[PDB]
Amino acid sequence: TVQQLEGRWRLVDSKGFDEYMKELGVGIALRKMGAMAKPDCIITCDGKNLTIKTESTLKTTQFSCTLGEKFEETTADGRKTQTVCNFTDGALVQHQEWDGKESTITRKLKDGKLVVECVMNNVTCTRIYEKVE
Repeated sequence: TVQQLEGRWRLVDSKGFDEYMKELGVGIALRKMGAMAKPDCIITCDGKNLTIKTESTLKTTQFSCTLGEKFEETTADGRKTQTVCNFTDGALVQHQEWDGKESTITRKLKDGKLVVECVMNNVTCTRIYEKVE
């Protein structure tokens, strides 16, 4: 089930991500950092607490997301979000709530790559991450 999404997952593609970091609320130096750093997303499960480490070549953030429940996330930029995390047989939706504003992060398995299709409301990013094993 969720162990199809586990491992070190290394960033290659990020189409839509300039427009999505603009619509989130990300400053221009943080937008340059997030695009140039090239993140490795490391997923590993205890049961409901799913450990997600973002290793980028510039900044870093690590969190255990409670699967079928909300938690307080702190973003790599600075914003803090009330985040409900749900796996629907293939797709992990991380639903990020702050100040009446949602960001929806759909991490799903396509051809042995973790394809992260995010949407704020209208504005999207499609990020392709490859398995390091």
